[PDB]
Amino acid sequence: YQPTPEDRFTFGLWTVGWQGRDPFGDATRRALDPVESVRRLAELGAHGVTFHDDDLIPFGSSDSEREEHVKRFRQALDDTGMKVPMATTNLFTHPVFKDGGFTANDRDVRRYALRKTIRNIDLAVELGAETYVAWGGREGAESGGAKDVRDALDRMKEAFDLLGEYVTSQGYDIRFAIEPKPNEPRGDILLPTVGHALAFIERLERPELYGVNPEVGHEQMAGLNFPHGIAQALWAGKLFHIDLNGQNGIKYDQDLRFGAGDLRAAFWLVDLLESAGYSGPRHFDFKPPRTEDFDGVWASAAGCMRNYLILKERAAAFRADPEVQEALRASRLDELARPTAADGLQALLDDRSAFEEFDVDAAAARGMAFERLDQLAMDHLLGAR
Amino acid sequence: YQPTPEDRFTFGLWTVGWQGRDPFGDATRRALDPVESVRRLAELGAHGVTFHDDDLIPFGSSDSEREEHVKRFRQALDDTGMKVPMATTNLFTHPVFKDGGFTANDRDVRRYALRKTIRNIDLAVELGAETYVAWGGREGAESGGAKDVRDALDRMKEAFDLLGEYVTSQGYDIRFAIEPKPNEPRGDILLPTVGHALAFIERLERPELYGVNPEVGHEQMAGLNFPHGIAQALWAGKLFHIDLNGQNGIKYDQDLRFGAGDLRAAFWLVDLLESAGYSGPRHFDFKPPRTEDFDGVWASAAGCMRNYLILKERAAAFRADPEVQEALRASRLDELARPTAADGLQALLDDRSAFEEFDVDAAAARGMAFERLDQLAMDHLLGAR
Amino acid sequence: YQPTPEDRFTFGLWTVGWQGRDPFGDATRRALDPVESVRRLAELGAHGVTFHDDDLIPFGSSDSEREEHVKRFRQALDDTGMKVPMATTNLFTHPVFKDGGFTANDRDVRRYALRKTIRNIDLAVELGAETYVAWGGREGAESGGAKDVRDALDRMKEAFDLLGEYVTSQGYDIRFAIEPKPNEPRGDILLPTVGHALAFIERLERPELYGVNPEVGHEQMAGLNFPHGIAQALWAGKLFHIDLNGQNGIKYDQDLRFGAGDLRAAFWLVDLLESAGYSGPRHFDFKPPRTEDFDGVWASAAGCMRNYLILKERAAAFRADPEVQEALRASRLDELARPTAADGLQALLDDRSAFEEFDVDAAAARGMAFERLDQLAMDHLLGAR
Amino acid sequence: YQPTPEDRFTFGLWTVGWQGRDPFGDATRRALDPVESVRRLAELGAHGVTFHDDDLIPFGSSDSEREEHVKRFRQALDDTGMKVPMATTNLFTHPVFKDGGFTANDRDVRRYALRKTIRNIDLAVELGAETYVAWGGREGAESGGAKDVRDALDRMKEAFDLLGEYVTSQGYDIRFAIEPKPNEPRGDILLPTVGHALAFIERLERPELYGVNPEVGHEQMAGLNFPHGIAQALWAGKLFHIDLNGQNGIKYDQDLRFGAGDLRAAFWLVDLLESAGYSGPRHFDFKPPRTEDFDGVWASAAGCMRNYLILKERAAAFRADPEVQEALRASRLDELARPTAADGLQALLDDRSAFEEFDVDAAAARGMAFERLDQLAMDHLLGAR
Ligand code: PRO
Ligand code: PRO
Ligand code: PRO
Ligand code: PRO
Ligand SMILES: [Mg+2]
Ligand SMILES: [Mg+2]
Ligand SMILES: [Mg+2]
Ligand SMILES: [Mg+2]
Ligand SMILES: [Mn+2]
Ligand SMILES: [Mn+2]
Ligand SMILES: [Mn+2]
Ligand SMILES: [Mn+2]
Repeated sequence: YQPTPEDRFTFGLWTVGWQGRDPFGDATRRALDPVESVRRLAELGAHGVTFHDDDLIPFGSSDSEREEHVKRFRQALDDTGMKVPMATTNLFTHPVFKDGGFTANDRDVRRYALRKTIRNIDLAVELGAETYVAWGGREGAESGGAKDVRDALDRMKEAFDLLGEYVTSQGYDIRFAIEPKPNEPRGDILLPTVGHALAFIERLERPELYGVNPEVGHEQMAGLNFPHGIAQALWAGKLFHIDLNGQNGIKYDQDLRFGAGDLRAAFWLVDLLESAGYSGPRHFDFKPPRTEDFDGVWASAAGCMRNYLILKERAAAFRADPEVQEALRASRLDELARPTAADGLQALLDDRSAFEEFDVDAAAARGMAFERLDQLAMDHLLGAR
Repeated sequence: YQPTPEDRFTFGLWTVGWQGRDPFGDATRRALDPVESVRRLAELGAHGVTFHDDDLIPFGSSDSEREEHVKRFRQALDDTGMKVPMATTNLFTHPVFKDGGFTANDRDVRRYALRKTIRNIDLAVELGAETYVAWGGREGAESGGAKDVRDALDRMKEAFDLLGEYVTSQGYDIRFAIEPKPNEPRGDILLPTVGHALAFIERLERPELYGVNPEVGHEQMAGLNFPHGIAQALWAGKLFHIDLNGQNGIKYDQDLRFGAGDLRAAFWLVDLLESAGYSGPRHFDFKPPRTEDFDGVWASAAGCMRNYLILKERAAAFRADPEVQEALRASRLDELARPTAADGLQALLDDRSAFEEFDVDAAAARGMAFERLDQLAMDHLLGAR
Repeated sequence: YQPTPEDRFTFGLWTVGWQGRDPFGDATRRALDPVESVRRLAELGAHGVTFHDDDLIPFGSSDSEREEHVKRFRQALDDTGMKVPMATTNLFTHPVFKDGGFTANDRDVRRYALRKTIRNIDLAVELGAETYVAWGGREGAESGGAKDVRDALDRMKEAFDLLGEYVTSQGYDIRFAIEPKPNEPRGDILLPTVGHALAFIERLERPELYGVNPEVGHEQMAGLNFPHGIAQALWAGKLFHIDLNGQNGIKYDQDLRFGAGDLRAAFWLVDLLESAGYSGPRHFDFKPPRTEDFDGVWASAAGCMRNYLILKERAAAFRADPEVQEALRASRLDELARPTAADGLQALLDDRSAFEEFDVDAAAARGMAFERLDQLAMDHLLGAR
Repeated sequence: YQPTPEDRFTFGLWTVGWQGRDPFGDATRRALDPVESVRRLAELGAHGVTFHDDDLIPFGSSDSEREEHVKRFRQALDDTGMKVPMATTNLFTHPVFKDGGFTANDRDVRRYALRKTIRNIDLAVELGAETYVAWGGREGAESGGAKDVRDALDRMKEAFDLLGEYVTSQGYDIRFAIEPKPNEPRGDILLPTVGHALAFIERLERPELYGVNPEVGHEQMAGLNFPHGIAQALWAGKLFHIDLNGQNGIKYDQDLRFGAGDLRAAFWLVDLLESAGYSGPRHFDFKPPRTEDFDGVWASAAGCMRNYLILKERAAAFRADPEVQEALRASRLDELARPTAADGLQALLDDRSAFEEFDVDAAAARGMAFERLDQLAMDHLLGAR
């Protein structure tokens, strides 16, 4: 289960570089130079790295400082063969964004948020990024009167439409991916789930430029089924990027390494991504727990990739097993994939077998055989076949 | 706070008619004749009632029995002046729907589900319903291999497209409203939130025919902010109907009377519906707790309406209070409603006040004054002004 | 991974006998004769069965009917070698218990609840049960004024004290196990967690007679860590019995087969029970999903036992692996088991190495190595060593 | 609704002094001098303040610096008439406590945690504190193998027993209050609820010295009913202190001002504290949201007290209303307070009215009238009587 760059595993600078500060704790690790992170990740078999503007260039840097930060980072990529498939903007850390970036009540802040974003889009394109993520972590409210949500969505659409106009004007090939989260740091965050983000995209001027960047932990913070949400995103042709990690149910955003948290959901996620032929980066947005030293940081990062590869093997074995294939037919997964009424509306209305002469009791008596199918899945996952 | 039919309050037959059976309990009340429910609800000041096919006509009824059930119900409506603004299909109770209706793995069940629905659409139109609700409570899974979600969404779209073709073919004016729920009775239900339902509608052949019917308790079962979800539905022009009740957070679907559960969320919901000019029914999908006798049933129903009217008064007082209006300006809710960049992209790029000469520290130092605004809201709600 | 009676696996009659009725659904399976359940479970390698009074003897049975039900059940036990290690009372199904049994507001209902319980204690002893479970599923409230909780706890203590007096008076060896659940069917249930039950027991007249019967799904409905709660119960010497199943986080009580739901929590639970030498029944309180026919029922039951045995193997391998033993020392699990201050208070106060000369920075810099340890655990669980 | 010191409202230095740092955000406010906080709080009508050691004396202070910090604080108390009824230790911020204080795997850290605590107990006594709180926020784990919970509870008991021995040895009158929280910052925290803490106390050497300090938001993070937990604490005679705030269900610890979050739970809490005659401080552990400037900080603090006083008035009016008193009798709250079987076990066994001649159907048919009672409560809360 050794990863290589061909596996497309990527990591945010802010992941392995997390110093361990939490709402009740000071840092437990020294800051990492992005150059060292790129080197260590490459050694582990990563394909690339991602960044917020402010991860790569400290906020408030002069043009000369900016140039040097980028130069060193560029050299690290060149030294290792690492890529930068995605980048994003920090519109959440600085106190100016305390009520949001794109949907701040203050109009001057909204305009600044757009300019900060546009600056980093140019840099992302320079470094070769194909996807530009937007996580509106500060868009939302703690109280009901503070944020008129219809007005906020008007502002959010205005912002994304302007970004689309910008990339079009420059002839950039980059596309946007909106990252939903239901809460934290705001009491409620706007576009809280994959569904809300997908719906919002449909109202944009150029919807083809926008997809979703769902995160395992985020959908799980709403108690939702992450593989189901990913399936709906795939169904809509909008899974532009994905963030992999672990989460134990409904609580603060844990950002455990992938495989941790809900292990079976991780299995079903990998099964879906591989079956569907998802071809984007397998990106980890995780935090090595603050209990760890740097050796533990790299161990945790390695574990992300290892767990993906183990689950990949087991899911493939599951789908390829003739006994499982038989069980899938027994449970009528084949029938689920057949149209309900390709014969058309009038034919359905005229079909007595669909109502007048439908034996409901006989149909009801037919077991779904889902438990046997699921125990085959369990046996494959655990290597107990 | 006395309701009258002008207030548009409606109730499902299955609400006040709930006999009190739960997953661990037998019935605590006798069944109600729909005729008596219509009379008692009218006496309380309700505007109308809604029904599943199987609430009004016992499953398996002959044509003669069906005719008599409808005749008696029609007479009750005529005797009281009650309306029927919405109807729906029961695609969840009968064991044949154990794996779903529209997305059952068994194709014969999917076809039957469509025929059962179509039959009741005709009846709904006959009784004057303007909205036809679909709650896919059995669409989903307890285990990962049982349901391929992309295939299931293909089947779900096929079903809704056929229903749209049907209403179009008959020249009916009725529109559809999809009701999301995240779980229960299935381990995970497809289209689990308002966002997922909105997104799905965009992929239908005739999206203009479909909106959402969100329920307070359902979105709260995912820990989501219900007023926020309703705002996004309104923003999309898709709030075709709404179900009002109460829920205490993340647990089984409680169906408490409206006002119970999250009281402040109820306040903000009423504030939003009234401000936006929502003009549809104020429908209660609640269950008087099984502790209650029939006197308690009608008391609980009356309380639904009373709480709506109290909250309406307090929200209106809040919005009309000059002190609140001043606080809203102090918190820049006015600025939130102004376009970010009506001057356009190039103007924004050329505007030094948006970046090069933006004083981020001065902006950051400006308090939002949200706590004072929220305490004014609290004071209005509690009648402590 | 074939179970035999030596493994002490037991099942409730109401588990495999669940007909599939849920809050939105009619039965999907015919009722099972307890005699057939005993036979089928024995064939699968079960050790025994458990019952509520009303599972074994239909409510309202005459003395002659009662005698025959017991006679047939006795014969099934004798035919199979099955045991009955635990029994319990149904104080939740009948509408008389709509506000509770032991803590019903109506005093006559409380007295009846006690008499019903006492009758079944006699039967449980006759059939050889060593543990008598009490799940107060109806003890609680949907609204704040309905239940004064201090008064309710007074009544709950009165009830349990009387039961203790009863078993003492008869010279029975049977002990009680209180089963916590946080909610469902009541909006909030009294003694909602293992902790609350443990605390309550300390106020009983004869606390030695009472322990807990925790259920995996129940603690998980509060988002709690089930292995942690079981550890506290063991620490207190109060794990008299346990109910095993699966649950996907915070929602309605799913009662999935053991191993389903939170797989890693199942692993850590088995690790703890085996390490601690828990010697009681491994009891499954689960429901085969209503999608299943009878073949699926027995498959689901078999899966409960299979998953326990797989996890047992993997946990044992984990603890026995010299590499894991080294990692445990690296993470100072050995130090966690050593007293903090066996030298005593004055020695600690006088020890400059504990404060005045404690190098906090050096201590802080020492990584815990928890991620490497956890990936070894993951590798063992998945059979990827 | 103007608070005065007689109302016993207290605030932590770290509450109004929170600079607004969160897991995704830098500070939005400057640090407050404890002297200014004491003055501003007194002006608002507070009774007193509380502190962690490190809130009052910056970590690493020399003896001379320590003396001056205390001197200035003492002068502020004297200038205002403010009291210090409670103090606590910071065993969570410094990286040395990354795996805990009292239950750190490293024994040297456990010993240091005890010495740090003991030092501050002396200071707390000097400043007049009657209660010493312990919140073990770092006691717990993110992964299963990292923490053997039985061993950890052994260490936790050792620590609390030593603290008890210490206060006894000094003749101090101060008592301890253990503050539960289910998670955050650790993935799972030990003693996660009021119940677990109560149970743990019973195993201490001198249980009379220890009670609980429950927090509204903390119990709600497990989805539990806070008034119910407070009732069990009162029932056990262990409510030594309480922390008041607001929380919107199951998510990160929000620390909203009291009254925010679950408003009806706040009502029922105040009703219980006032009815029971809780005589300790009404302490607020809240954070003014980081959106706020200093004016908003004091507004938020004032709102805590205002909401307590409004709810106090409404709860008192509810209990005093003859119509409510009649409704309480109708719902048999009086019967709930009467012993079930003061006649004794044998009398109950011999009482045919308790079983043989108990009319279960007649009892079952009696409605509880809980909905009418609850709407009276709603009407009182909203000032709609
Ligand atoms: O390449 C991709 O990522 C998508 C997934 C479905 C087919 N194409
Ligand atoms: O009539 C309605 O319901 C919608 C609400 C927004 C404006 N029109
Ligand atoms: O036999 C049992 O179940 C308990 C477990 C710890 C040691 N004895
Ligand atoms: O004074 C107190 O706080 C406790 C409350 C119940 C009676 N005494
Ligand atoms: Mg992310
Ligand atoms: Mg509904
Ligand atoms: Mg159980
Ligand atoms: Mg606190
Ligand atoms: Mn995250
Ligand atoms: Mn509902
Ligand atoms: Mn259960
Ligand atoms: Mn808190």
